Amino acid sequence: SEIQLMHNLGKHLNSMERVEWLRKKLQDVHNFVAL
Repeated sequence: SEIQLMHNLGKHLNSMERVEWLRKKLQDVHNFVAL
């Protein structure tokens, strides 16, 4: 029970931990007038 069990760090981030990730991560930056 590991590797996939608790994968929030960066190597799991790439395609599925981006769309739903950046979705909640947009509230952490809210305005964000940059890149």
